[PDB]
Amino acid sequence: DDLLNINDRIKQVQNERNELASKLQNLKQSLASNDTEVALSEVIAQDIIEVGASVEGLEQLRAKYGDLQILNKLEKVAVQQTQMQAGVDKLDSFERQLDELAEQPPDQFTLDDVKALHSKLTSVFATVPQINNIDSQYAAYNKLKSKVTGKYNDVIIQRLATNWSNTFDQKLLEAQWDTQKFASTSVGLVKCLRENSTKLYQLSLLYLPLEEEPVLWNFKSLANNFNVRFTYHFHATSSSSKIETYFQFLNDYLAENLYKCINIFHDDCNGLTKPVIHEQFINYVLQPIRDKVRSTLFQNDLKTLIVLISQILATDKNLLNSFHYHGLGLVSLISDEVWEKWINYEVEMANRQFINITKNPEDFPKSSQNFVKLINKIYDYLEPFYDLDFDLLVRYKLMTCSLIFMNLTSSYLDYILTVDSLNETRTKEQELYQTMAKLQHVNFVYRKIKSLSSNFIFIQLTDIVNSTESKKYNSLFQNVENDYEKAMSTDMQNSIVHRIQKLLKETLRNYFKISTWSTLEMSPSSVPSAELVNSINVLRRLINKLDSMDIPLAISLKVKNELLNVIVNYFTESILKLNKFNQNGLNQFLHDFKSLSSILSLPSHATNYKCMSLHELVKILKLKYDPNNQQFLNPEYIKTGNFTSLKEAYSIKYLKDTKIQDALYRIIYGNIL
Repeated sequence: DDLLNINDRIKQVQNERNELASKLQNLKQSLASNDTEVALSEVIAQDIIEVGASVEGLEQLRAKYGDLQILNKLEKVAVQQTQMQAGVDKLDSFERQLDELAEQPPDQFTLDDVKALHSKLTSVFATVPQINNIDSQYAAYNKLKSKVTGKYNDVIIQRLATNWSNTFDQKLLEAQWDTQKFASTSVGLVKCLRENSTKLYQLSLLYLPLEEEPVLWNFKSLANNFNVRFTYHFHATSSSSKIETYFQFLNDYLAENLYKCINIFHDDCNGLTKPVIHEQFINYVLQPIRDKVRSTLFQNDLKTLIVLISQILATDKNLLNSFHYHGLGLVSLISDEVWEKWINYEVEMANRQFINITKNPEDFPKSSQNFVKLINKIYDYLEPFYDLDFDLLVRYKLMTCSLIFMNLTSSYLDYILTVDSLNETRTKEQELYQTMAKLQHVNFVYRKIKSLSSNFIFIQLTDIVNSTESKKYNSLFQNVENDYEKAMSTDMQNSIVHRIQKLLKETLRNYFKISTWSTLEMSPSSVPSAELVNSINVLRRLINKLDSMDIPLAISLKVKNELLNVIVNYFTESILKLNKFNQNGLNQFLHDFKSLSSILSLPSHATNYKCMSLHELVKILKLKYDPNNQQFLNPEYIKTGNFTSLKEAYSIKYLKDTKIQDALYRIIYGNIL
């Protein structure tokens, strides 16, 4: 029955004995290891284990076995716990005292009574030494500290403050101090007044901020008369056109009271400096306004949100210069969540507009213009934002970049890479021009970005991003700038080249069929082969279009160069290699070649490898018409493979040896009549 229980407790004890046993062994082994000094015995180790969590204990274990470097490493840890636990004990005794004072009505307290409580609470906080042992028994103490601090500010600082603040703004209404009806000559009042603002100001400062700024009740009261008047007069909801009326009453109110206050309540000896009052008074007089706006805001449209924010910004810079107030403008009225809604609604606005200027093929020809115009419009709008200095909303400044300018920009590169404004039916040439047009479009928007990146606003936002995450970007536009660069440098540039090559090939159909090459005898004003005339016209035409496009110089040149190589390959393989030539025809060739390739209009005396090699090749072929050197035409020399006599003789610097041999061979085998 109960013996079953007893049978079990026996088994328990037999186990618990073993646990405590081996746990005590593993421990002794730990005190050994953590003892680099090697001064521990068995008896001492045991004594440590008997009285080794108490500071008083460890101390006596020093009165005995001297100053062991392991006892220290324990006592430090010991004292650090005995206090932290002493802290929690004090806090708890305080929570209680508060809980009971939460009953005592706010009138029965004195500035002192509060002062005492504040000293006593900071005194407790000072007991506990700040240690950085990740989540020690610390986390517990910390939660408690925070909790009692909370109660202290609520039940003591706030209750008392609201109360005295009310009693104090009653005297401020009666004394109607912010009007000419004020008995400034009384002098007895003036003292009672500032003595009250001070008494309240100092109580305000007894607020203890929570670990991981304070409300100035004396100022809440001073701005109350303005507040009563302001709320009554502006009864109806806050309108867009109304915000201006607010600041008007504000200016007038301040321009007539700002200094009355500065003089009536300044009590320097107690911290109430004139700059302070000048500063704070405006801060608190702005509150009743911040609330009207704040109120009307969220209880209003999204379309209005965008309007009401710019206006807030606008109106705020206006105050910055008016009374040169450095404090919080109305800027702070805009909640962190209200901002997030803005950027969203601002982004959707950008994308809406982007579409409107790119939704149809009719829009394509002026898209670059219109896109930069859109990018401008958006930045002008964001100018007031950006202008603001308090870094809190710096997170939204970076968003503004990425989700608007950056998206829109690459969103444009995408528009350009996937569009077609041409009719269902079209000509190869119309397509080439569209490509060239796209290159011009892309390069225009590319410049604008590059320009935009030299805007102080972004040079700094970048520095921020760069220090913030230890990276070294050249700009926040750097990626989209690479996107564009590549698009222009490969995608389009090659497209231009391939398309032109396609067009060119078509026009050479008849020039490829010429047979004359072996029978003509250039009888002297020469003219290019008749069948090459159309090719020259088209190419002249195509390149004129290219030179009229605002394309970067490096690309205009790569295209022209690539084309030159292509043209050279054509004449070398499709004409030279598949036909028999004779003195006269061999020059008609070079004339035709030059007549066509000189249209690319590359820089003069600028070397093109392939092009040079072609000339050198046509020269070595004329060796059949050169008596002074018709030595190099002996089968034995060709097969030899060493051409250093020829190279030097004909100044051949480009034609590779392999091609030089085939050249000769082409002569010897009679391909050159």
